[PDB]
Amino acid sequence: SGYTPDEKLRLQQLRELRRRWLKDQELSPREPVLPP
Amino acid sequence: KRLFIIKPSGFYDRRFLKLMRFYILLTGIPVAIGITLVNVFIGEAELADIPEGYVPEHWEYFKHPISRW
Ligand SMILES: CCCCCCCCCCCCCCCCCC(=O)OC[C@H](COP(=O)([O-])OCC(O)COP(=O)([O-])OC[C@@H](COC(=O)CCCCCCCCCCCCCCCCC)OC(=O)CCCCCCCCCCCCCCCCC)OC(=O)CCCCCCCCCCCCCCCCC
Repeated sequence: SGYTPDEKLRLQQLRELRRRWLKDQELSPREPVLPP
Repeated sequence: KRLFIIKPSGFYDRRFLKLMRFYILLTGIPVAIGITLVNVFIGEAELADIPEGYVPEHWEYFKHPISRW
């Protein structure tokens, strides 16, 4: 029952990568640089 | 927090719409102004009887100035 160690490890690695990707989607305070 | 929203490129559709509007208006605003000026200052002809012995020109059988022209 439950995850095998391989499945668990792959889930942790994918989770770390996905959380990094979601963090990178955040906008810095100047991102909408509107031209004049 | 404010997040980036992934969308397709909206630049090209907007550019096309602006170009089409520009050209249509560029030729159609003078046409509308000319139509209004003609209507205001050169009205429509008034129907009248043919005077005796007179042979009207063919364009004289219509009433709107643009149609007559
Ligand atoms: C945006 C682009 C994006 C892409 C989109 C795609 C675009 C594709 C376009 C393709 C090309 C198309 C070209 C087609 C050519 C057709 C032209 C044509 O035949 O014109 C016909 C027609 C003109 O007919 P006509 O044969 O020349 O006139 C015969 C008479 O001799 C005339 O009678 P008159 O002696 O009384 O003179 C009237 C005169 C003067 O009349 C007046 O001044 C009186 C008006 C009332 C004022 C009274 C009070 C206001 C003043 C009072 C205050 C000041 C006075 C006191 C001062 C102190 C103030 C207190 O005004 C006019 O001459 C008429 C206006 C001229 C319009 C011509 C249209 C040309 C368009 C071509 C360009 C196409 C592209 C569009 C771009 C155009 C620019 C935006 O033009 C009209 O459209 C008239 C329509 C308005 C009538 C009222 C509407 C009635 C509504 C009933 C339906 C209700 C249901 C709800 C729906 C309502 C929605 C509308």
